[PDB]
Amino acid sequence: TPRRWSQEWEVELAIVLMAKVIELGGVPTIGDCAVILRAAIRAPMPSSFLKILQTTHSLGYAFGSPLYDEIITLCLDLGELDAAIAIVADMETTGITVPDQTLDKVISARQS
Amino acid sequence: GRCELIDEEQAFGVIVDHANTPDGLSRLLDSVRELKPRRIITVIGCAGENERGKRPVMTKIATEKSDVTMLTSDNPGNEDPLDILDDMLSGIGWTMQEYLKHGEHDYYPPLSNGHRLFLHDVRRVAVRCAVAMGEEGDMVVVAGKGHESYQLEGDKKEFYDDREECREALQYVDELHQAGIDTSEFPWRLPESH
Amino acid sequence: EVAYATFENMEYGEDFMKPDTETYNWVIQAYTRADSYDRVQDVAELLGMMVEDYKRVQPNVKTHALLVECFTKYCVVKEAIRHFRALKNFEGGTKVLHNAGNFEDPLSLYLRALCREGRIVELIDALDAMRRDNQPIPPRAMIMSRKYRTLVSSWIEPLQEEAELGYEIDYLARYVERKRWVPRRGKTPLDPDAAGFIYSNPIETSFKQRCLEDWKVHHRKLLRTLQSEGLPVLGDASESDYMRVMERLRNIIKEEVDELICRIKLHEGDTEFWKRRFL
Amino acid sequence: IDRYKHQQLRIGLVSPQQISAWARYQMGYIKLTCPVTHVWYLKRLPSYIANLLDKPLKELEGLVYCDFSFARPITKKPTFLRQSWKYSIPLFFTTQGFEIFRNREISTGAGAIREQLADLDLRIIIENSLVEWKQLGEEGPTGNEWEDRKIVRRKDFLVRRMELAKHFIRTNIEPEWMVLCLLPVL
Amino acid sequence: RILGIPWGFLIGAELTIVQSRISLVNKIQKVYRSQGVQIHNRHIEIIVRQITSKVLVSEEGMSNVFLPGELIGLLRAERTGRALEEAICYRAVLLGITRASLNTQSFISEASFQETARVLAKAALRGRIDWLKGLKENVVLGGVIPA
Amino acid sequence: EVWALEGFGVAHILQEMLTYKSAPESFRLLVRELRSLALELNHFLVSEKNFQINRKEV
Repeated sequence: TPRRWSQEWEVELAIVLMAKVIELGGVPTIGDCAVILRAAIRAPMPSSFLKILQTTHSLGYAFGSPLYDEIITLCLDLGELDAAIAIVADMETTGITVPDQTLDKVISARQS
Repeated sequence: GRCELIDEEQAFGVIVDHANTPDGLSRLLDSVRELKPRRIITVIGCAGENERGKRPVMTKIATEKSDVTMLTSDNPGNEDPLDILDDMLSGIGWTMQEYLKHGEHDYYPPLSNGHRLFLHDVRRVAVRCAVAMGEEGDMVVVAGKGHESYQLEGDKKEFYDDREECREALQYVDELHQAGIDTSEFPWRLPESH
Repeated sequence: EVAYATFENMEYGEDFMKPDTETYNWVIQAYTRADSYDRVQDVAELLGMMVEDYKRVQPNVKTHALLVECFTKYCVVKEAIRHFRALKNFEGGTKVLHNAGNFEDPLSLYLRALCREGRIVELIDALDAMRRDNQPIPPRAMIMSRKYRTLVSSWIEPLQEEAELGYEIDYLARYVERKRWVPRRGKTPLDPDAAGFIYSNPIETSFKQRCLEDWKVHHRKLLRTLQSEGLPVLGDASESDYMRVMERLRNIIKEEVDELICRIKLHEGDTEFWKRRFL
Repeated sequence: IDRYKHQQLRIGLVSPQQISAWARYQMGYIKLTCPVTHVWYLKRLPSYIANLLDKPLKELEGLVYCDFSFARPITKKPTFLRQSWKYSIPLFFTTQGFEIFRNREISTGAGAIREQLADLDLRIIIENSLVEWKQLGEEGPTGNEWEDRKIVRRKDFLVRRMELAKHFIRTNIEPEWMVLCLLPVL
Repeated sequence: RILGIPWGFLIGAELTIVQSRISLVNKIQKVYRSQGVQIHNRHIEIIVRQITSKVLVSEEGMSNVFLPGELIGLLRAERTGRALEEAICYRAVLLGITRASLNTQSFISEASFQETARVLAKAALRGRIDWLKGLKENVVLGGVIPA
Repeated sequence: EVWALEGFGVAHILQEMLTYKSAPESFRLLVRELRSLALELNHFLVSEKNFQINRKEV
């Protein structure tokens, strides 16, 4: 019996395939990373964001700040504050700017 | 000259200009927008074989600054006019195939800003359709030549002028609406088409 | 034809001149690289003859590689995946199928076929097989549309619409790259550079669409079995349950009943069932 | 062991280039003023040109056997335009442009067949025909014999169209040669 | 139904074709025998081998290998049914004499027999290759007869 | 008679009777009339030694 499609399964397979292609010396584009990111955002899944951003940053890309705003606001809507601050720390160690109008959510992620 | 008004009676402005580069057309659309037209229609074209880079850039101008724009041939030389149009369309992520498919789908969609983008290789028809797009208080800019009396298209340069193509046309373009040719969008909605 | 004439000389000759595995390889290569006509039926005939020779001929690496070449140059991917899944077991099989990157590139054509047909659960297996061989991705596999998508994402549900990148696209910079997209008057060449196939690449289908199609096809086969075997394929059920489950199948093609659908078996695989039905 | 005598015959439609190349001793040609359909491919059923274009045979007969019919625009080039305005447009347009675009926008006679057939995307024909055959196969059989046999004839038509287009994309010939522009002379 | 899609078509063709061969050899030779005009079966069996040579791919046999309505030899159908999973399906056909010709690959043997314009039209659209073998298609070309 | 001669396999007599006793010029006529119907009846033979596609004189 074939497994039914799911957005989570599609994203997990996309991440695995992107890892394999990176191993094999391919180069995913900024567009491919943005599409995998958007597919993760279309699922209610937080854990994919860490992998996708770590990968795309290791490829040397950067998304524009509105995508990080979308990510962090969705992560807060999920309540995944530890994932949000991890993504922020990974941006900071990548050297990607996190403007204050996006960092306010991350300082307020230490309300408790 | 510059911003050269069609010296004929018209319900909406039509002006003709030499602007054939981004530097010319940017200041052209600035000047015409300062008049606050109800809508602006832009016709523009690029010579062939020369200054490749500018071709999509002027598109990026027009498609952001002109509520309608109508790309067409001008002096394409040995380059196919459709190649020039595809180079222009690349500036907003359309290919020639997107345009032609939407042609077969009878509906050229609006751009991300809600403006519309059209083309035709035959400059005479493109410019006269553009002036046929006009409504009371609209404006049209047709740019690229100003005073060049010829098309350098293919093996030859052949007699043609934008102004003398438009001047008399502004007095019979209303016969389109009299004959029921609904020009409110570029795939003209002729009620029976028969 | 000039190769098949020698093959027909051998296959109907004395035992000392009967085809071996290499003879089949060379004639399959002759057909799969023919210039001017469709050879799929001939390649399938030759394969069937090779299977008919099972007492004498067994396949090798090059045989499976040539068959994957055939079943991917022509859009026959449901058989290509099977021959590649056999090729996996031979070391350097993907090197052979890469064929040093000439005669187009059968490995790249295969990866593209799996991409556009959304067979990603096979595509990751092809990539792992290449990894085991240390075969790199050919550049020919990373072809993109004018919307920059690769096999890494071109099967994710928005097939040809790019995601938001957080900024406007730098169209004026991407123009610097000629690959104009004007559709020419009809002729043998192709406009999309992905279409190195004989007829054309597979129709662009998402992983969702491919999964949904496979689900439909599986349930349609289950319904065909249910309506051919009859109620005894459930056994301890009512004909009312049989009618209900037929309606459920027909619906999902277009609760206990799902457990009944779990109980109906299929025997598409091992012939040991059919080789007993025949008795 | 076998002496491997190999020889083969190929029959095929001839290009107009070959027609110009004609020039039991000699051959000649006529410069046709208008394209002309090959009667074996328009008329003699099943209509092969109709099987390519997916038009009813009555429509292709209309376009050249009837005294009045009109083609839609030809697919590969921009067009906008689609009483009858027959005179009016040659007033709204100069004839120097009108005669350039009109045949692109609307045409009649076998030239319409020639141009539409040369514009034909023989591959998207395969994709569309497979998609429609799949649709007609997943659609359930009807209880009406006339509708059922119509569906079956449609499936058969799509299969014939796939076969013809597949051969035209896998042979060194072109479908627009089904309409002649030069006629040979004995 | 009984043998399923991998084998039911193949053995159904086999049983149909062998039954047909037996029936045709009987019904044909019974005439000659009852008329007393004796003939050896090996002459009838070549004709009956041609009449029963093909099968047709049905609609459920739609594939990228074979299209529906395509006529393929029984050996081709058996071998591809063993080899491929590509939705192969076929049914035996009793190709009458006047349809075994006009389905004989050497297009000259078709055109010089009957329906000449229709044969030539199809074959020219198909760009068909008559790889010259057999006799009827060789005497037109004034050859040495591949026999 | 063609059927009988080719039944005997006596095919050089058949060739004589059908060609030089009166490609053969009648096959030239056949190809020329089809070529006049705008069909290229094209005759090739393949070199067994060199695979060269020699076009026959037609």
